[PDB]
Amino acid sequence: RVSLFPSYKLKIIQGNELEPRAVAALRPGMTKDQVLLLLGSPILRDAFHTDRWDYTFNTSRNGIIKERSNLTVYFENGVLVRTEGDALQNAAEALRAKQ
Amino acid sequence: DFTIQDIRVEGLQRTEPSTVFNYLPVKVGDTYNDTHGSAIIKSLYATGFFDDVRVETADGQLLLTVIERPTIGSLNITGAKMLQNDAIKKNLESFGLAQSQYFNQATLNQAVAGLKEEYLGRGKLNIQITPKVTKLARNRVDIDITIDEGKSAKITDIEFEGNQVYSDRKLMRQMSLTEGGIWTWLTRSDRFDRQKFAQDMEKVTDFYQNNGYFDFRILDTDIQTNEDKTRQTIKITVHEGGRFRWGKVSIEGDTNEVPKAELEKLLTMKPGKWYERQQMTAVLGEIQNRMGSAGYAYSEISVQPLPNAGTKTVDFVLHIEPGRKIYVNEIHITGNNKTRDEVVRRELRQMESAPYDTSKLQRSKERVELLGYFDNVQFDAVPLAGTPDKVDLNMSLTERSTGSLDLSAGWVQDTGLVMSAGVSQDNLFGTGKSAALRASRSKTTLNGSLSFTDPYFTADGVSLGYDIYGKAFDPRKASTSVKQYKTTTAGGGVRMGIPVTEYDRVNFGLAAEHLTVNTYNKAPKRYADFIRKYGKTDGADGSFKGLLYKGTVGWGRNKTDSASWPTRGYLTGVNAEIALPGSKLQYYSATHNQTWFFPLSKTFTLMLGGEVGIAGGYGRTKEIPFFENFYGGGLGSVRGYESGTLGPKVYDEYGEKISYGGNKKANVSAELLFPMPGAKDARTVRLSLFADAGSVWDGRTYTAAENGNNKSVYSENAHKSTFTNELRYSAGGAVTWLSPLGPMKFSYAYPLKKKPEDEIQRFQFQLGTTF
Amino acid sequence: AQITQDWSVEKLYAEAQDELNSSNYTRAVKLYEILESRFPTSRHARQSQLDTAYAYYKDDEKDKALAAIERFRRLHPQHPNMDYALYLRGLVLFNEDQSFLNKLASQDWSDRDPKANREAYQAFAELVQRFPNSKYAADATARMVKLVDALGGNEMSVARYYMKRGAYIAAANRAKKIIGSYQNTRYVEESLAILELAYKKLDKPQLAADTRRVLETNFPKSPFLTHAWQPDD
Repeated sequence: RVSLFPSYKLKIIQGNELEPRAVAALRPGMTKDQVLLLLGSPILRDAFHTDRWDYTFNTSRNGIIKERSNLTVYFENGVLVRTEGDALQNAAEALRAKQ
Repeated sequence: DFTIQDIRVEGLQRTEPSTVFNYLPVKVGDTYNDTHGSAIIKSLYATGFFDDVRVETADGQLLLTVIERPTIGSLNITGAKMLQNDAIKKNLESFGLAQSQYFNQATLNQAVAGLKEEYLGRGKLNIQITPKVTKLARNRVDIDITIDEGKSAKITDIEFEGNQVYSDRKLMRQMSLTEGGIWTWLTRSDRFDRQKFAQDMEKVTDFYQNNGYFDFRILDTDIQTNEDKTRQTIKITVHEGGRFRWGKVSIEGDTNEVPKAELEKLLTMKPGKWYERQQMTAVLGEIQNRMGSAGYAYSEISVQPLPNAGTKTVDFVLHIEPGRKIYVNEIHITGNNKTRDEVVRRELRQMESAPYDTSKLQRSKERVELLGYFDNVQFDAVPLAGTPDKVDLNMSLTERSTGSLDLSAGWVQDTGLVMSAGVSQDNLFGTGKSAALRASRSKTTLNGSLSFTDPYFTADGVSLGYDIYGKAFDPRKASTSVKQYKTTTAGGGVRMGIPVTEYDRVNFGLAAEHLTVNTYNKAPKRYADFIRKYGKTDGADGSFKGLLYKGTVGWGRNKTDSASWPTRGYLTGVNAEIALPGSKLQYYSATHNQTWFFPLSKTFTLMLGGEVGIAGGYGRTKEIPFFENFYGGGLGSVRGYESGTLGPKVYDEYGEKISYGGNKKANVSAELLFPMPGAKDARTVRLSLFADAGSVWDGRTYTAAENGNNKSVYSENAHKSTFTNELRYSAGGAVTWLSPLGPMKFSYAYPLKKKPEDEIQRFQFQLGTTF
Repeated sequence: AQITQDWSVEKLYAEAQDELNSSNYTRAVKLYEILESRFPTSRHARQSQLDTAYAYYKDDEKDKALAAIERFRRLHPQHPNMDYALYLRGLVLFNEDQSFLNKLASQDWSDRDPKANREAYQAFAELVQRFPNSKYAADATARMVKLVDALGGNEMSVARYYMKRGAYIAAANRAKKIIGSYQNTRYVEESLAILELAYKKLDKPQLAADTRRVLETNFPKSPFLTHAWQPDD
């Protein structure tokens, strides 16, 4: 279970993907279904603290983090309260670049 | 109103009225006038219970007279002439007709109608369909269909209208149906089927579509019979579009992450040829697989023509809708019995929650099919109530028998019989852990072997295995004997194997062996020098032994359909499997292959064979062993003369003629392969010719021999049998077939430039393959 | 019906018995229909169908077995023999596979199919809900617990192999469904441990600590509190 040998062949790992214009569409203060249709199905969803919906990314190599981008979002009583993460800004200049 | 009190259902035969009351939607003490009458009558009409049941109100004891529905206890079949008894039996029992099963007349009627329609669908119309009913015991009944088929249904005349664009002769040549003829008498090639008719219809319409005529408006078809409803005639009229030119097809829509520039790059359409229907289909396939390679299985393209006559061009605007980026929610696996689950999970991509792309999905298809553990596998996509972005991708498996014994015999032309043994095993009833026994034996050789391996030692997976061998060679045989001696090779080895990419995968292996080379009574100088240089002699004989530190390096890839039916693609690879340095006899030998296939016709095709390699070594030993020499000339070399018959035929004791050959391997194959279309499309018969190029050299010229020169000129150089890039002209036929019981060898050889020092063999035959 | 000889019911029963003892089946099965036609009002149909089902289990197929048994279920749903039927149903979908070539004393049974044990669970559930005092139910309970254990082991193995590939995201939902619908199973500690590994690999400190509190409240004692999880073998 040790001593990985020099195999220059690995599977292509993905973390997650999200479309930047949806980030541009992110307005605070609407319900779960509203943001659902705005974005789509989150890849994961807990239950005990189920306002944490975030996506990710990784072009990993043998399991090591290579790139990443995150945007957690919070909710109360079925409405958007806030969101934060590292992907919003880069999505912003990406949107400005292609538009 | 009346209340139910122990309904006295009478007139029953074997209805066990207890289960009747259980089947009754009402029980004792239930108030009833008319509500349940229809419900009960339809309930008993269902499940084939009865046919006439009456209910009345009479002091709680209602006389429910019932007549048992007939039940076919025993069924019989006859009239099966075109089809066998088993076929008709299964296709009838597919619609009920089991033991008893509460036979109904309406079931009879629907069944007979369906079968009649099935038969008339083929080329059978004047058919006598007369089933017979025999009343067996109280409930049992028998039926037997009687089918008296007509003579046949033959298509006499084929004719068309609007045939001003192409000659009916050429078009009828193009269409894949026959008419009356002498060579068509075989296999009833003039019969008719609706399905095959339609197939030829779309074929020819597409043919016209490629011919530049737009939309090829088919007007109508008609079939007309003859006397006795025996012979038929077909007439279809159509309307062509005329010649045109397409050079400005355009695309539109949204791309999201997709680059429109890449879209323009992939657009392979030009004004040349003015059109191609299948090119258009192919570009649609390319764009669609791209549109979903990003993870959009439901992005849809819309086509629409924009006509413009005079200039005779109709523009095509292709409007794409992307939407609803899709991931995968869960993977289910079917056909998992007798095997593990991760084992098939080892190979595919898209572990979960991944952008659904067919791009790597077909790669997974290929990856699992080359495993060969199942004949059929299907990949199934289904969403759930939580529809968006998540869909199940459960896949299919078809478990196939693999654990058996490899007891297979064959026959070879020279030695004779040969046998093979050992349990065939690749899967210890679960994960792969492929290990098996394989051995062969003949009057000239024997070799036992056990294999053991895991294809995946690591997460990506490395194939590690042990493998043993005990092969011994006994060239001494009957009159058709090559140089007589023995070979003693045995031992084990370890094989490691890693892929470097999806299409490239190498494998190495290091081990050590031992050999005891042995000689006989006086042998040519090529033996005396060898034995006196390393070996030891006793009397008129002698032998030698040595260590065999060997290394092996290899790589390969396949690109053809093959499966005993070669198709587009070829084999690529390189190998080096000899005793490498670290011990005596510092040697190196390469390997190559090319199996180019050209399926440019329906039956005729050609394959190009490719090989390059030098067996020469280096180091302390500057020579080449006799036993490491090539067996130039013969089947595996050129399929030409008898095996191992290239090079100088040396005189010796008794003045025989045995050659050596060189250590140069290079070959060029070109044969016109094709099946026989007389019988059917069975994967059973081929046919070709034999025309090969083979080069082999040693470098050393041979001039001194056993008091006699076997060459025309005293100064005959033995480096090459002829001029540079040596070869002998020869070409013959090759009757191929595929499988009487499997393996074969059959071919007719005709040489050219018959030298006074070479021997030929026009025909050769082998059975049960070799090795 | 090669001979269609007239005999008594017990003689036919004994002939069928020895045919099972002698692994003779075609005559054994084919005498059933002729005796039933000769003896319609007889209980021998039930024994005939059950023994044919047993033989088919001893054979590769079960389709005609199930055909006959639910046929009977439609025939006399009050003859208490149905307890065996559903039971052998669970048996026929169990596929014990009694063969010498594949003894494999291990035989985890963890490979048959999800459909088989789903149907087993539902069949034995109907059995117990309708026959809590059945002729035998401890075997039923053992069967359900063994099958659910096999299911959990299957999914846990899937997760750990994903970990061999580091498929953290998939294993997340794997664990969530394990705890969601696969309660009181032995394969929980490693599930939450690999869960912690995933979150820490995904840089989720607060939720990793929340799961730490969850596990310690549930499993205060476990070697993996101080042992970062590793794959076996």
